Amino acid sequence: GGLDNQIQEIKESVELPLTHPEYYEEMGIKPPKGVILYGPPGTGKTLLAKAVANQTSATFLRVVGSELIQKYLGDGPKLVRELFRVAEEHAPSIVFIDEIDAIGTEREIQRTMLELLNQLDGFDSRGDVKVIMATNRIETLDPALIRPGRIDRKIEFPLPDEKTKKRIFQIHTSRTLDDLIMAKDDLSGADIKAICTEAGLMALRERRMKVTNEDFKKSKENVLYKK
Amino acid sequence: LRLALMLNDMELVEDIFTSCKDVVMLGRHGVFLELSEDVEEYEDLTEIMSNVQLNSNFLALARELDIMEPKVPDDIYKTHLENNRFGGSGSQVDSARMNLASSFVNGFVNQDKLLTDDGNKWLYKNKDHGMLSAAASLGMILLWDVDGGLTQIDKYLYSSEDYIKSGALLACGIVNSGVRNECDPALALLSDYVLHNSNTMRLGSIFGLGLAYNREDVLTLLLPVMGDSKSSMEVAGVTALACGMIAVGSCNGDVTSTILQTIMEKSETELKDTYARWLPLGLGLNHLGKGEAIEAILAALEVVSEPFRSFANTLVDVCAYAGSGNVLKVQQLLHICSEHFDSKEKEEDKDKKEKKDKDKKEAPADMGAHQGVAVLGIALIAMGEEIGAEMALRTFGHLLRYGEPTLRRAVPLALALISVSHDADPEVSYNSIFAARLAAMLRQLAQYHAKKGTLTLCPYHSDRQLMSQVAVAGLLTVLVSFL
Amino acid sequence: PTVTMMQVEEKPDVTYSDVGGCKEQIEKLREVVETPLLHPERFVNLGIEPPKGVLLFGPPGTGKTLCARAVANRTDACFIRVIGSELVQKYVGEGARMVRELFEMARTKKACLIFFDEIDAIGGGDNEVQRTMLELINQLDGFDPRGNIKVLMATNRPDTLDPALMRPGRLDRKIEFSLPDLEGRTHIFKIHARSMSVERDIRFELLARLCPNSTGAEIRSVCTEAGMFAIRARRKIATEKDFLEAVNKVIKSYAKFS
Repeated sequence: GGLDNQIQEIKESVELPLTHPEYYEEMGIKPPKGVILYGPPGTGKTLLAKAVANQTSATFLRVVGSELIQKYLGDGPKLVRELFRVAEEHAPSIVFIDEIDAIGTEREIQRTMLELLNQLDGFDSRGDVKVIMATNRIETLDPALIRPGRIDRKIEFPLPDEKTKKRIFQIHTSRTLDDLIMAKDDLSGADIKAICTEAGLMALRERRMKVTNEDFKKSKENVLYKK
Repeated sequence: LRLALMLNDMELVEDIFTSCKDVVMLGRHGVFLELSEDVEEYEDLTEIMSNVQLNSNFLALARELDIMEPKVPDDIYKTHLENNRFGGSGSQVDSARMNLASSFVNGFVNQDKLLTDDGNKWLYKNKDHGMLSAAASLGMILLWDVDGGLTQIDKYLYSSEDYIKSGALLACGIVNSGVRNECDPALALLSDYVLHNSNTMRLGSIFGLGLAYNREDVLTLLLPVMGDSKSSMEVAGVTALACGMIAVGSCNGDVTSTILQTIMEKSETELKDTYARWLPLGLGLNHLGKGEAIEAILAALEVVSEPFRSFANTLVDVCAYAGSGNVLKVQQLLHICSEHFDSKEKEEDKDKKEKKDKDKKEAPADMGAHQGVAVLGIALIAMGEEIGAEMALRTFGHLLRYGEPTLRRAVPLALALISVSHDADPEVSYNSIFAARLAAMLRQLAQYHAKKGTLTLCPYHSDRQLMSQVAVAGLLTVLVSFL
Repeated sequence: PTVTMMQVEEKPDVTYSDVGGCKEQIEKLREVVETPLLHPERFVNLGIEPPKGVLLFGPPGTGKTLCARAVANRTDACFIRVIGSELVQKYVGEGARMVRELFEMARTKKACLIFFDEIDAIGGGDNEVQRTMLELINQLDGFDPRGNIKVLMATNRPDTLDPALMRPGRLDRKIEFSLPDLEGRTHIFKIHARSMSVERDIRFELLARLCPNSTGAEIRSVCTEAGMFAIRARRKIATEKDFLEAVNKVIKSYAKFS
């Protein structure tokens, strides 16, 4: 809600390959770099909702975090080369990487991430697949990732904490604002879609959609106490 | 009106015409009123209403003028198609077969008519089968403007070439279905009985007249046609398909001397088994419309012979099970599914797309997990032409990659029929697989046309026998199942 | 690993006719890479021995462009490169086997040229690095393989004190890499005409005389960052009026701190 310009700009951004073939093969752009995203809220659903436009008509691939690397001996970039060869044999796909927080949870991360940086640039392969990287804090990445990695476009997602919460909260009350624009510290599409989906199914349960402030603070207390 | 689609009665359409006429949109319910009605109730409807109708207005509607008078101007106005498909797909054609795929490009219409009138010699450079297909393409692009269709197809009438005028009569049969004014010039000369232009004019004229159509005079004129028994397969092909499409939706079928005559003359000479394959087409089409007919048991009594007429008998069993609560045919289906004969599995198991066509949740089965190529064909044909969910394309993922040209050629047709950004991506996959002649012509066919009604369920069982010579390809391009 | 078979430097690039303003240095480091192979008899007949190589350091600037010139202007067979990032890896001690296998392939290639990249990644206990560099100088001082062999040391920081004191034996010509000029960039653009589809409406002179302090890396960010900034919106035509903000922003916003 409200982030329509950024989602249509990232829509046109991620909708160049596999679509509009009359100019993609005649002009000759073919960028083998992809985009790199991030967000202070994160939670995977905002960035997954920004890069989710590729999932309409395509084959999706998801690799979240380097946890599968740190849970084993120093194998290093061999699994990255396995994803590179299976991505070469599976060119019509999208390489989506999310939650790059290896330091937010040391010298080896810099060298396997430097090898991932060099191999990610496509020094030995032309335009074959799109690579999308996503993290939470942009300050956690090393400065070596600036020139090779971020070459196409980066997004500046602002955290208002008093505008988007008022918009979405106004959408919920459309069917006492400082308590929820001040108490909450993170939002995404899965919250409005979650409590609105189960709110519609519950409205199918009791056949009325009346929402009282005490029942809404109880349903909020369920999610607050759940975490 | 759906109760009239299932009942097929004239009192329902009369009561709904006086009750729907007493309270007066109009052209729309005329469109799906003529689409919803079958061959019987629009002729009985047109005979009682052509008797009175009390205002002649539903007579004006229930013809081939008001189902198309809103479509053509709206299809030209509200839609805007680019020319890069006629120019490109009409430019990368060669080898005298990709040019046939371009004859399909010209044939399939549904705005622009540039590739239609792109100079001359396009029909002269092509072969005889391409002369029939390209001769009927101008009829397939002009299913309107009788006054214009006459002055456009008249140039190819009685020309110096036989296939030009025969395909021109076929064009005259395709352009219209309620004019019936071109019958006599072709119907008069049919009596030759050995070898004459009027045999191919019998192909295009009896086939086109079958598309235009318990009619008795055309069948008495078809009596010397069925009695001729020419070596040309398409004579009895378009004859059996013609009378069969005329006899669809009959009241509990019939056991008359028409199908009895074609069965006796079918068993007269057991040569050229293709006749024994396309005669059950008209037979089963005559069986269509029954509710309690014992004609399957009658054919099980008289027709039972060597596996040729046993294949005809199991085709009568195919058309005899349009659908009901008959799980005995499901356990019987699983029982007879393991027969040694490698064709009654293909057709009797091919009936899956017609029996359970409504409940598509049970249609996905373990047919793909078998090892016979014919069974994979049974699943590929079993896909159909529905909305094309993700499970269907999931089956096209494994069924698409195959080595036999019959299945590699058969997969893009159902791939582009079940889905009318998934249009060009599977075609790019075909470009990655291929880059023979048949797969190229069919993949270009899908390149152009990629973007219980008897009219849409009839004209593909003849497409089920495409694994033959190019003689069938002259009739395969004039199918009416295209909307 | 893959760097062994990928170590070959195929796909030639920037040639000599599009050099970045190098006038004297291009000869000072060209007369040792191109001319000795063209005329071997003059060096062996005229005097002591042919020269070995030069030294390149200082700011990055237009770095790797002259090595691209050596790869492009190669007469018969492109030479082999060596980077420093392949030495510092897990399971230390593989540097001896790596230098022995690249020496073995070098002798298999009739003692061709070797390019060393990023010596500061391993330079600056480093006993295995002393084994690699002392096996390099030791195995290369011998006249057995060849005398026309050429090395090229490229670095950004002069903190490699040990190579700086071991280099006067074999290496020489301790000079800066290359200074950038103002008129030579139009040739870097002329060879960037083989890059992605730049619209013909752009004039190279208008894009050339409107950007001061435009070192090889910064103009590499003009064409690279200009093209990719034209891919931000995934457009098809790349007119200079579209990315003029990318030009004056890539020279000014980057010229703020430097």
